[PDB]
Amino acid sequence: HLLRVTNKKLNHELQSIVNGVQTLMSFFSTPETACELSSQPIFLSQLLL
Amino acid sequence: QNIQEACLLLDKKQKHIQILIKGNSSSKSQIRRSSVEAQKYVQDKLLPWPQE
Amino acid sequence: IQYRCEQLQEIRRASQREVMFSAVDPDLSSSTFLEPEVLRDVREVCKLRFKFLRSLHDDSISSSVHPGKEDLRSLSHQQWMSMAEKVWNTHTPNHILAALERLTLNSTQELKKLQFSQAADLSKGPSCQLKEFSEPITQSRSCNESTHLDPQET
Repeated sequence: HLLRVTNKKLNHELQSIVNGVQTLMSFFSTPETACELSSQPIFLSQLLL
Repeated sequence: QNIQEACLLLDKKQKHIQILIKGNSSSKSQIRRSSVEAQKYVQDKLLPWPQE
Repeated sequence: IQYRCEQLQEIRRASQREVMFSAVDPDLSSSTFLEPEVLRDVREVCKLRFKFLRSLHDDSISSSVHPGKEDLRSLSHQQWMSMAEKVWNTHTPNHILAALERLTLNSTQELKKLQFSQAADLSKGPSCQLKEFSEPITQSRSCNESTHLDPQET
């Protein structure tokens, strides 16, 4: 039962790393391929000079 | 003699204006390259990691 | 990972704040409009770098290569790098760019004012009406005896 709880914790941390990195990468995507959401540029490389 | 020294000063300042104009044109070109380099690093190196 | 997502989300929320910059009408006197913090900080970083560039230019025209000026230049460059990096960490890239656009607009209006002020002097024929050029600056009243011919004799 302890091992089955530890397995659920491990699977939750594995899924949280996956979701955490997908969220992290959403900040780096260019606004042309993203739909109409107000993707205000975060990086200097995303601003039109 | 002061009129001659002032002419030489005018020529030195004129050469420096030419150097600055050329330097600013180069800097404008370098800012454009740095923007493309940063975007290319994000596309080629960062965006693939979620699949792995 | 979570800490990095929070940091980038804070920069995104900071980017969404619209920075109002005040209209540059030239005849409107002194009024109390507060300058945006980004415009002040970008202006001071650009002004520190301008003073550094000017010091390099004045030293290239004055053939007095005084050797004790290199250490002071390295310190001025490190002080600029630290302030510029502080500005890039305190303010959003959008606000820094908009502050630079405003600074470029101000510099373009200063040049146009200088063009209009010199054109009005050429159309007056030689009648010497020495009217009221009023304000500026200097007269450091100290100096000694010397005979200098008041040379605005026509």
